[PDB]
Amino acid sequence: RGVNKVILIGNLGDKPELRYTGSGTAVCNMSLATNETYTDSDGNEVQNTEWHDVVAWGRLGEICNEYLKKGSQVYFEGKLQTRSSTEVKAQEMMFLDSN
Amino acid sequence: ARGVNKVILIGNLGDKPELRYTGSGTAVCNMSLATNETYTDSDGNEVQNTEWHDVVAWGRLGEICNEYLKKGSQVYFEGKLQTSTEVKAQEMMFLDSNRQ
DNA sequence: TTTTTTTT
DNA sequence: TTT
Repeated sequence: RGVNKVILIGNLGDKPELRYTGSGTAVCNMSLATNETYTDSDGNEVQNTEWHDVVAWGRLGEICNEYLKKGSQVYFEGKLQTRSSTEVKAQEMMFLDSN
Repeated sequence: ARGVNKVILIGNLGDKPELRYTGSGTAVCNMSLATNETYTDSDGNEVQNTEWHDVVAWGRLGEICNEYLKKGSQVYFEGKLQTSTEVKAQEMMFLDSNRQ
């Protein structure tokens, strides 16, 4: 009855932080920086870093906590949602950090 | 691009769009959009999940939103996340126009 | 806080 | 669905 999709490509601001709920469900909280770089009206470069709170639950949360490092380039697809603040609940994750 | 920040929403406004102007006279339109999701309970019961989103449209797009959108209007939005967290609308489609 | 009409 |  509705579409709620978010797509993010950027780098992690810090190591993923894995926690567990009272019910023992894995929750992984992450900060992703998407960088927009644009020259403005006076030919002056301006860098505008957007920070995003990304949340991964269950297996995906633990996979993220295992393989993702501070500064890792990563693709995320998920839902927009607000809880407790506004966050992206990850549904898909793709490593873009290969060598 | 040095990054990808893309948001896509289909939903219904919860209220009339609200348009205001900045000190520079630039049109700013704020909206509240709802995306509904329905699933089944542990007991198999229907359970509605609703997410509300603050959507902002600037300039001409902001005026077009204020001009055609109303309470309950079904609408497609496409934009970027900005953080208070907001979806800045870059693209909009009125979905209650050509339904059949 | 507030939205949803045939239909998954 | 869920810190």
